[PDB]
Amino acid sequence: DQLTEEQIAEFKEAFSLFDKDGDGTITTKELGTVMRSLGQNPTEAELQDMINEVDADGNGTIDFPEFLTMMARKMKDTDSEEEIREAFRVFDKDGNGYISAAELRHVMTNLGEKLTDEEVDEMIREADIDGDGQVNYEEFVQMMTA
Amino acid sequence: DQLTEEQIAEFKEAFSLFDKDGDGTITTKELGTVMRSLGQNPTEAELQDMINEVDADGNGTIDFPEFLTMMARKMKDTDSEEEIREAFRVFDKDGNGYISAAELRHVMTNLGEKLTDEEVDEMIREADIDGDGQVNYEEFVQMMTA
Amino acid sequence: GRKLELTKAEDTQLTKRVKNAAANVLRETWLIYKNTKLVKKIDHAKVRKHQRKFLQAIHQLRSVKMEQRKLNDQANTLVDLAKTQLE
Amino acid sequence: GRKLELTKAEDTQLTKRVKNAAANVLRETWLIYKNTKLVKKIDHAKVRKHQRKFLQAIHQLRSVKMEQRKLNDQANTLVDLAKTQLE
Ligand SMILES: NC(=O)Nc1ccccc1
Ligand SMILES: NC(=O)Nc1ccccc1
Ligand SMILES: [Ca+2]
Ligand SMILES: [Ca+2]
Ligand SMILES: [Ca+2]
Ligand SMILES: [Ca+2]
Repeated sequence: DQLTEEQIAEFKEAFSLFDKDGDGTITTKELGTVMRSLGQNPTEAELQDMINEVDADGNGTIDFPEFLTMMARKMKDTDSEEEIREAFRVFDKDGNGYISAAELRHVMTNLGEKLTDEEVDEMIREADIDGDGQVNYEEFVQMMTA
Repeated sequence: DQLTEEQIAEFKEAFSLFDKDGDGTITTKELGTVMRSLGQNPTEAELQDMINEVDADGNGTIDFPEFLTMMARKMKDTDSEEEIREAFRVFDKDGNGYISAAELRHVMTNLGEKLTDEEVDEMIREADIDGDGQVNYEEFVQMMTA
Repeated sequence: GRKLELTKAEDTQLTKRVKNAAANVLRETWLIYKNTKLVKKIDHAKVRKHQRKFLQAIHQLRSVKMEQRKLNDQANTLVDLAKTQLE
Repeated sequence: GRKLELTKAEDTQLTKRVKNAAANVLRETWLIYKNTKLVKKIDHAKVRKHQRKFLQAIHQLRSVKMEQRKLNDQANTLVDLAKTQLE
């Protein structure tokens, strides 16, 4: 719960991601728009709870100082290795710790935002450590999070 | 996933808790009414998901055989000691493992559905093992779940 | 930089739901115990009644707990987004 | 009888959310790794971009997981209610 100077400035930039009309205040409406752009669907009550948690003076909106104060409370991060492994596991059809290079290309070129076949080339080159056309995704994720 | 005879009959009784109009079929509307009577608030999509999970033939409602089949899958129970302890902990203001007899009476005669002062008498008689006017709620819950 | 790391995890409306539901867990835990262990003669209709009330209260507390986990991750989404500006 | 015990725990809409979000976790994990470890010259605007997409995908999967836990406990509420008739 103590922030540096550069971080205070960087978080002013961050405030503009939320303060969509730039009026110096973040409202439930602006948080709804932002959360939906991130593919989530908070209810009105959830938006209100998210404002209220950091709404120090109770005027119904979050100011930069309320926003900054709050970030100081939550600076701690943790590694994402297991969550990332679990995302790969979604595509492990046989539950055997492997996804084939062919199946990985198929996933990456069809689902989500997608990679180009050239970008997939590079990914598989790194992922297929043994050159056996199979991705041990636990090992690949360990490599990327090291 | 194998049910006895008495249980099949008991679960026919259970089906009527859900089949509110008795027409032999449980609908999303009936599950909404029931879930709300239990103090929950499932969305339409959640109600539909709960029907669909056990809707073997896809006609949109659950029959007794779909209902029975399903129960067979979920007969396993587990003890509730820790959850019960955590409910008592809600009233442990100082986080010290104790709730006074006075505070317990206050809670039980004012919050939730409530107990009569006479029913609270009986509860405290059991709960206050040491006769010190204090309830070690971990010990009390262990006694009740033994 | 932060690379692939994310914010580490772990109201009045919810607070009222918690106190009422928790009080009811205490209530029905006690009444089930009484009616199954401190009586000469178990009345099963009584036990069934308090079992229904017990499961409703336990599942109400679960519901609150799940909503708090949800709220916490919604907040952490926003904090994570803010932290991209640290890069 | 069952006394204070309860059912032990642990869709197509959710299934599509999972496959798309998971694919995006893979996508942005890779692109962040590439842009922070396999380049001569780190482009921070690129890293920031993929960090935003990475956190959105990770938090989308969390959201699905939380909803499945919620659905599971809603079903278990109904099974628990049904089991009161076993008393
Ligand atoms: N609770 C919480 O974190 N709220 C929030 C976060 C970022 C911006 C605005 C509001
Ligand atoms: N998923 C699930 O358990 N659904 C359900 C449970 C009881 C009655 C009717 C439907
Ligand atoms: Ca604004
Ligand atoms: Ca405020
Ligand atoms: Ca009906
Ligand atoms: Ca059906």
